[PDB]
Amino acid sequence: SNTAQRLERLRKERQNQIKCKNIQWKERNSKQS
Amino acid sequence: VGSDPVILATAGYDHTVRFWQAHSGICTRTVQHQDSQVNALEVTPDRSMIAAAGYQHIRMYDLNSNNPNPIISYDGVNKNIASVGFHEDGRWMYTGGEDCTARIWDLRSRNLQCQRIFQVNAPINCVCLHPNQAELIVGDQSGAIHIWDLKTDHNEQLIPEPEVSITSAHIDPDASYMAAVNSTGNCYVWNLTGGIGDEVTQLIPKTKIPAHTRYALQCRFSPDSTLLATCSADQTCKIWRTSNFSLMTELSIKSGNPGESSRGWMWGCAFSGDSQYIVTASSDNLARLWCVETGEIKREYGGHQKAVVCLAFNDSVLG
Amino acid sequence: SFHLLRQQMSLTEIMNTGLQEHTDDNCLYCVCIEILGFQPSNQMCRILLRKEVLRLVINLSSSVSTKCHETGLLTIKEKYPQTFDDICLYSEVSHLLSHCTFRLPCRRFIQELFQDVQFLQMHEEAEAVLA
Ligand SMILES: [Zn+2]
Repeated sequence: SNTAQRLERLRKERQNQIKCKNIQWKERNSKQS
Repeated sequence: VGSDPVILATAGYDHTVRFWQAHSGICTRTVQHQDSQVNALEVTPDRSMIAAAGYQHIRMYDLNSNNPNPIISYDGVNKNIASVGFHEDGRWMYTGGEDCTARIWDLRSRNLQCQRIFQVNAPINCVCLHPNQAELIVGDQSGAIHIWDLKTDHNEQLIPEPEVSITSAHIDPDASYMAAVNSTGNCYVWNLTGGIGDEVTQLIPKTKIPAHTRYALQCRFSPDSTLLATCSADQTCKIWRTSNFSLMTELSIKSGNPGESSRGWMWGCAFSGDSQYIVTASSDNLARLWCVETGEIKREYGGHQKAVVCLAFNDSVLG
Repeated sequence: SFHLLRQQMSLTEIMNTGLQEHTDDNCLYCVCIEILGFQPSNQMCRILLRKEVLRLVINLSSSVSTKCHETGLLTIKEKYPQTFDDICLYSEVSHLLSHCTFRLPCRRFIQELFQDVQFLQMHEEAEAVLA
């Protein structure tokens, strides 16, 4: 079908999208320490 | 592969970073840095990972293996990042951004929360670390130099002259002086803190060297703390001395032809372990290796397509 | 409802009965419990996916941002391919397609994620009572 191709299309690009480690900046610190 | 005693890297507007060697002008590896420009790059103390930060993201690249991708990336900030740095033991990373924040990042994969945020009223251009790794110097576009102490939570504000933005500030590893330059070329030098024990963070005005009539871009000492190279927008770099601040050697890349009309500025410089050869990265799409005595260049690297505004050059402790 | 809380949080954040208009008169499997004699269907990590699927179908009826809503449904079928395998969820979506209005390309996008299913519960119970 059409959505079947789209579903597997996302799978192919998802394999190479998990090779990077991301570290976000959370608004927290040792304020109480 | 970064498994060499001496490594060298350059980056700029070409969206790629080129790795070189001092032995020969060949290029080893080309990495990918998409939809961004590299402001400044530095290598971790472990010499197994390099840091490249620009426009709201700090992309980390691998050196031991051959990975053309930013394996480790950081986000959260909303503006550009002026500079990056690391502790001598590789514990935490301090970054200064254009969003008027000079924060500290924690490299421990746990909820240690070793991060501190410092707020200023103007965007900052240069961030430096004290040689004892206990203080911190932050400078904004208002010309006010802030001395931040990690032990306490108070920062002294020092301003030599207002209305002129500063661009760089560096402290020699031997802890003998403290120099900074601004948008007019004046390179103020302050004798650093004498209270090495309790960190009394006292400063006095030592001298002022009038040079670099045009904009001043970057100033940096040498590992032996006997030289001082100050970049400038007039396509010239001057190396000073710590004895009486006389012109030890003057360097220029001007072709002498009026038809060029400032073809490219001189952005950064870096010394070797023995403080004998210097590496300069100009905005003429190439970088050169100079010598402090003969003046004539040693090698030349021309693998970039666009201008390069940052370079990282380090080797082993032995020199 | 879940719609108010979903916009204030994230799908992964919450994870760190679900059918709204499900009555025992308009379901493919539940309506046959009394008339035929089927057995009751058998089964918190899964109930939070039923709401997410349903809210994206409802938001797909406005045709305002179809690409954003279509992407949100394809990811669920990729990370959790077994959530589109319950007969009751299909009945709820089929019931919603009758009252609301959907564009033909968007209507064909739905009812096409359920093509590669087995629906073992209906087959098991129908065989026993008929035999
Ligand atoms: Zn049902």
